[PDB]
Amino acid sequence: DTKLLILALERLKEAYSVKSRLNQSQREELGLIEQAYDNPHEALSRIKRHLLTQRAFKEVGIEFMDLYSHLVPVYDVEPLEKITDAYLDQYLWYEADKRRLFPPWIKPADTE
Amino acid sequence: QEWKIPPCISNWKVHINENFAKLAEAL
Amino acid sequence: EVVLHEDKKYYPTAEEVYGPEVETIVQEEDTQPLTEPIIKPVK
Amino acid sequence: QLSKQYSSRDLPSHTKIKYRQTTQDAPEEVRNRDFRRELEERERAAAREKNRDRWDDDVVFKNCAKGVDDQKKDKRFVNDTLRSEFHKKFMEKYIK
Amino acid sequence: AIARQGQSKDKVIYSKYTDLVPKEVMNADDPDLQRPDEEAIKEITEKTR
Amino acid sequence: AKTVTKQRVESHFDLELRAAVMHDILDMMPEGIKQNKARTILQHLSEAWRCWKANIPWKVPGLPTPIENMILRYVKAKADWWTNTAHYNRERIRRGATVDKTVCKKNLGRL
Amino acid sequence: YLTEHPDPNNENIVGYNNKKCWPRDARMRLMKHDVNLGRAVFWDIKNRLPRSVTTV
Amino acid sequence: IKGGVWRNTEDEILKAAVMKYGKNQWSRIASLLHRKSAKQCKARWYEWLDPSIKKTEWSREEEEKLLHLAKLMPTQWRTIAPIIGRTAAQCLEHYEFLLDKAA
Amino acid sequence: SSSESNRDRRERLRQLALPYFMKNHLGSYECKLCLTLHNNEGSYLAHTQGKKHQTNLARRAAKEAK
Amino acid sequence: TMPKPQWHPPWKLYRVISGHLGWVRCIAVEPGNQWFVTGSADRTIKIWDLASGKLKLSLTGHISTVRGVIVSTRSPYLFSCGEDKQVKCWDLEYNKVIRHYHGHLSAVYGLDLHPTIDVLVTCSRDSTARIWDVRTKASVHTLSGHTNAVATVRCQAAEPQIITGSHDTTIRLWDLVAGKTRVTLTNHKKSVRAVVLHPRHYTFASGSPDNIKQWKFPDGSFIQNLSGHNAIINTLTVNSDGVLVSGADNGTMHLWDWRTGYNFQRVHAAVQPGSLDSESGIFACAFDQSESRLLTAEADKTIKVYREDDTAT
Amino acid sequence: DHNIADYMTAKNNVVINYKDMNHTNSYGIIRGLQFASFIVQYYGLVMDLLVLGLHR
Ligand SMILES: [Zn+2]
Repeated sequence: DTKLLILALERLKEAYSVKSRLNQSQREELGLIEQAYDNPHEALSRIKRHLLTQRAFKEVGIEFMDLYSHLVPVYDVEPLEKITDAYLDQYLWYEADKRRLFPPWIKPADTE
Repeated sequence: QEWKIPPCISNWKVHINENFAKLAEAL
Repeated sequence: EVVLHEDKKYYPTAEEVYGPEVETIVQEEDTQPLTEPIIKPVK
Repeated sequence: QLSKQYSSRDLPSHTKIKYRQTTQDAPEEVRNRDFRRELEERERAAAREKNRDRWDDDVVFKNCAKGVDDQKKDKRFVNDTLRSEFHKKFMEKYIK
Repeated sequence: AIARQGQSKDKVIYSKYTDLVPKEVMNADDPDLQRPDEEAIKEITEKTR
Repeated sequence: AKTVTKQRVESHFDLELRAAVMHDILDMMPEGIKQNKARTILQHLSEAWRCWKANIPWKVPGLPTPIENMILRYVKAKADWWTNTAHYNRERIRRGATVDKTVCKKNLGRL
Repeated sequence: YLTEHPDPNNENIVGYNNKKCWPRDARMRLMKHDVNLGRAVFWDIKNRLPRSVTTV
Repeated sequence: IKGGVWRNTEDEILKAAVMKYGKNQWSRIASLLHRKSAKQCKARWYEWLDPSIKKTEWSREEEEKLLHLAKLMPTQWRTIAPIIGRTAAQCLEHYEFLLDKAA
Repeated sequence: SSSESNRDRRERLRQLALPYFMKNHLGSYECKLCLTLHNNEGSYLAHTQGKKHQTNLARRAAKEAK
Repeated sequence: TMPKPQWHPPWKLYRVISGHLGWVRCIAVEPGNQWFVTGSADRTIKIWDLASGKLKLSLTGHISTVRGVIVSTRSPYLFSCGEDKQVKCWDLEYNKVIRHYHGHLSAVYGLDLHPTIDVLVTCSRDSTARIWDVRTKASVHTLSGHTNAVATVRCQAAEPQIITGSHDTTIRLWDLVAGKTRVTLTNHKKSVRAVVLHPRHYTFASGSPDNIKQWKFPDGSFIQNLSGHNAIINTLTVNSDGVLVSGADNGTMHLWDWRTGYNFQRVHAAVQPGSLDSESGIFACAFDQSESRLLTAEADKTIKVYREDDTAT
Repeated sequence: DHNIADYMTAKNNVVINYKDMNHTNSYGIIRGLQFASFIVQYYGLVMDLLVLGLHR
């Protein structure tokens, strides 16, 4: 579990790595992720609690990155649900690879 | 009276189909 | 019956609303591409 | 009290007036013409032109693409900016 | 005479009720309504020009 | 004799839209005899236009139907102008002709 | 394919896409057997995907 | 760090602020409160404090409708909540209450 | 200093929404019915916006009407 | 009536042409029935084959809505004017603008050509109208006068050369060479949006939301009052056959006997396939040279062509 | 586990906000979710099973 949570948290930290003064919400995100390093078991239990219960989340921001040809959707979530979802993802992919869920023909693959 | 105009005080300045039932119960 | 949002008609056929007697044609683009003269000069 | 100020735009240009010529369609011709006959015959010609012009033993699904002949959605013109087919195409193209 | 006061006698100004009230018909045509003529137009046009 | 220009065009179009509606309807709607809701009808205009920008259906509980069909008409016109402008600008940027700092962000917001 | 979609005028070659980046000798030739084999393929694939699910 | 429990003082001041400034300006309302952000103020308005929200017991019809719909569209609370006229969190709590008291 | 603006703004907001609330010879806010003292008028107002403050006005209402 | 007067055949809708993206505000027809032109909010001017109804040519160059369009008779020009402020002269020999007439302070609502002199007359929101020397691009005269926006202006050869009306509800008749008013008519209660001069009679008509008045020439004696159809009416147009057409903002169109005010037909026309019911009504309309076709410009972004019904009686 | 499923799904049902605009997404999947990838690839596996057919 610690392995997974660590990976996901690093991933989240990687978007802000250049780190200008950012903003308020982003500040909340860095402080909360930073919190997750100090007391991991807390974060893991809170996460599993969400996954067992909450069916209603908060509103996601949306904005368009401009490639000058086709626009790219961009979504913004509150940090709590981002850490929760992130761990959910590292875990899902891990179990998935262990159990050989995806046959080889699907190739945005880690190997190559 | 007819040409009373509601003041435009500014704020700046749902139904469902039953096919969902058939589908969901089917699954 | 069911219609995907891919189609889903809104508004009747163009022709239907006006009726049969009138001819309804949608000109888009154009013809006689511009280098042509409306009013052609004498020679 | 007229000012000695000038401007670039104002200066002479196209001082001659192009009068219409006889084959361009001088008013003389127009007065004499029977338009109605001309308009009818042209119309008829146009109409005529138009006339001239015209295993897998295993699968989930039997053919979906049976009678699906495109439909006249691009023949309909719609006077509504958000439901014009042009707008749909634009919206389709530029958002992801 | 109030209204004219500023202007010269020559320049017209409607004021009486009679002016307002309708006048009827005039037939299919009468010399009364017609476009000055060719020749009046030529004179006017030339002087104007 | 100031000449329409890029800086002034959006302001120009809305100026002469406010005038278009004003002359038309106050010469069209009337019999208020005193002043009929000119400030107010125009505030209904801007209100409706914001609502269509937010994609919020806009229904005023009381209102004369000629006033409502009015606003819906002109608002749809301005919507057609704004939208067509948006398409055109995305075509220009796509081809990479225009380099401007503002039209990119604006055009983005539109799409 | 020709059973459900006939082409008596051989119009299957009108809207077929080739890759024009390549030189002519490298670009794909246009022939009835070949083109129609192509559209028959693409059509066969498409009919295995219900339109409401996804499409091509 | 900003997150925390909602206070009667913060909640009443939120009432007054929303009354004065209007619904669409959140940054202005978050400016007055301490230890709360604009997102939190908005979602706190529309989730709970909003007077249009219905706080009371569920009638029999609302329970029939809620159960039927929840069996129709599993796990979708933001779709169902407007149909029954209740808050998503509220109808959630009531649903887990119906399965909780049902056995 | 930004903190100073909030104090000013939260007094005026509790003045608008405001007949019982006052300010003593000191700066504190007080409810003259309930004789309670409030740290901030808004904080005080909530007590002023509370259901207990409500009652004690009604009780004094009756107690006078008798 | 005189005696259940002048039987005219009804008209039917013949053809509908799409292909503007904005409201079509203006239709004009070329001197030889070859091509008819349209101005639009789209900012284009399009030229259409009268016969087939196919689009010949799209011009671009106005910055804002084109409001008014005239095709000169004696010279191969378009004139157009817009909400932009700009009045342009296009040489149809090259399909480009050769001159531009500068000087109104606001949108120009309307314009017209003197039939023999070579002078252009324009109306603007700024309450003036101008007489422009086509050849030198020069404000010959400025017609001060009305208190609101001038809407429709017509030009004639004989006496009162310039006939104009405005949103201030009063018509002034302008003596061209003086650039002063000879006659003020004040008999409409609401804005005068349209006027029209009768081909042969030496009379003229004006339309307001309330009703439509005919006038004697000169000096505008009152003559008749056609009452019937009440809308904000944007178009009045007349055939040599004495057929007067009234357009309107609510979509309605009525045909009138010029002589009597007998309103023989009422046409209410379907809005376009998409569209909305409210975007109905005809901004303007015109008659080909043969008097055999009536063309209308509509807010549903179409052009409709009406044809006189041959079975009729 | 059914819980994980109900979480993942229930997440795709939320409110999209941009300035003025708010709406509910009851149908399309949200790409920007952290775990959206796994949904995409799995669903894609399903449609693959359609295209290739189970035997092949
Ligand atoms: Zn108290």
